[PDB]
Amino acid sequence: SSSGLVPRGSAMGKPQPIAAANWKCNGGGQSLSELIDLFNSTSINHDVQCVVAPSWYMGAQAMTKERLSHPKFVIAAQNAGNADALASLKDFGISWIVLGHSERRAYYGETNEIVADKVAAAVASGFMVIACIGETLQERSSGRTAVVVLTQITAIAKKLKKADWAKVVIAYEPVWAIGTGKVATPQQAQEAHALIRSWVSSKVGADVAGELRILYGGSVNGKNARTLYQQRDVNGFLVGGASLKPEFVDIIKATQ
Amino acid sequence: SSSGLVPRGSAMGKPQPIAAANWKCNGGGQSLSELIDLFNSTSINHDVQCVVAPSWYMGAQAMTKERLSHPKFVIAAQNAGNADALASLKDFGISWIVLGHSERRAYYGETNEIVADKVAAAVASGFMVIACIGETLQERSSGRTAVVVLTQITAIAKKLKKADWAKVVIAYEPVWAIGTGKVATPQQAQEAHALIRSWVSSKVGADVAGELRILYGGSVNGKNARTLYQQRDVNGFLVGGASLKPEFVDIIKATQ
Ligand SMILES: Cc1ncc(C[n+]2csc(CCOP(=O)(O)O)c2C)c(N)n1
Ligand SMILES: Cc1ncc(C[n+]2csc(CCOP(=O)(O)O)c2C)c(N)n1
Repeated sequence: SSSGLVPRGSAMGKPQPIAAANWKCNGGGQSLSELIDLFNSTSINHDVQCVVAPSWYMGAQAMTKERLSHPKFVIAAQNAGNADALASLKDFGISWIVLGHSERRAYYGETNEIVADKVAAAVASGFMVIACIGETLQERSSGRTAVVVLTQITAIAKKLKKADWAKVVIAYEPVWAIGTGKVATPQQAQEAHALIRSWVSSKVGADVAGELRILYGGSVNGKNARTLYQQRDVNGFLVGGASLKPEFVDIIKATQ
Repeated sequence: SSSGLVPRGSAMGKPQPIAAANWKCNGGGQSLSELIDLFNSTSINHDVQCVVAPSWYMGAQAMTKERLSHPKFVIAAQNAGNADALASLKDFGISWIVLGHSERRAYYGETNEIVADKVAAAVASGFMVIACIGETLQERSSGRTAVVVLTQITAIAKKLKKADWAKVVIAYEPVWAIGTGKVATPQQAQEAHALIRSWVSSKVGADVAGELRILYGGSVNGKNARTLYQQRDVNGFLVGGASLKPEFVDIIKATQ
């Protein structure tokens, strides 16, 4: 009861996009300062939630908490943590967390149970959690992706009640795309994201599933972001390498 | 009752050196493979325990567990973890862990209590733990080092019984030396290490204190390692950047 005079122009839809930067690996306290100068000097007119994930390493989070002021940016913790670690995070007004592969993989092989526990402990303390799931290249080559991907989100979901999903973001980031220059095709991304959503729709709720954001991560850059975002089931990006460059702004723009 | 015919030639002494490589930041599954080819092809004749800490990231730990065979090398986990994470580590025959700054600092400011808990949980599952302590540049400039350093190890110690120290290694790595090219002078290192040992001697036992290894970490490379190791209270090195280069071999040799 709220369309125009004429059909369409689209079947979506689409929750609000996120564009997340993970600065886990950078030792340039200076250029980072400059980056967030760029970010601040940057007019983002559409509805997108931008996230920056600094390390303690070098300037990093201290610099960011101080010098980043843009209204569409929040700061997230990387991993985290103990119950003390969460209590500490609250104290410093950090309310987002990125969880995923380190956690699943740090301890020599698929500890999804740890991912699930961490996501839930976090949601339980009121955090927004970006949860990452993805196959390895081996699992991809052997056509195990669908099984692996579902296994991972089933784990995360087991520890959550329907209402927790309000605070959950999913990042689909295949391990073979991380730092490798091998990004998923828009068709791959769409496929996996669609799979994930169909799972959430069925097992949690269609209500929840349409509101859920599933970000794509893995070798996203200025070039490939738009075509990727075009996909029906992509709601933004988890970005590592290119997040440390002025092109992150372009990754953000692609999210419109 | 076991000297030669003639005094000296030294007042030490000195427990067995460690030379630890932390590969937290490297995306070159190929060159790493080559590195450990170099490490394997490398004859280390003296008593030194070499440690390599791979990430899950890229090839990394999978590659290392497979391809590293040298008898004087063990593999350590980076951080870790949950009780599941430790249980997982045991399963894969990983028996060493590096804990420190991420842990103390990940959650926006000095969570030493987390470091202590983690070190003890680890020692309790039978792990060798390399525990890192260090001031920030601010704390250094303002002459707060002694207070900060002691605060940190006092925390670690609180959760340990005298016999746990058998499994504890201390890494003194000032945060201002990490990835910054600003390494401690041999005199700084000696000072801090000496402080730490005097603390352990007094509060834990002189017995324990002389057997304890305190490694120096922070911008160690082929050039500076020897002069550093020469110091009475330095028992080796925690090495990040230069550990990813053929010069790590030289850092190892310096430990003789
Ligand atoms: C707790 C935790 N720590 C780290 C990670 C890994 N990680 C998070 S951001 C990013 C995306 C960009 O890579 P690229 O350089 O290709 O843009 C990667 C692959 C995780 N999933 N969970
Ligand atoms: C759990 C945990 N994760 C990470 C760290 C940091 N970190 C460990 S190895 C290394 C030494 C070489 O730096 P450089 O590049 O100067 O040789 C640094 C500074 C810690 N203390 N605890």
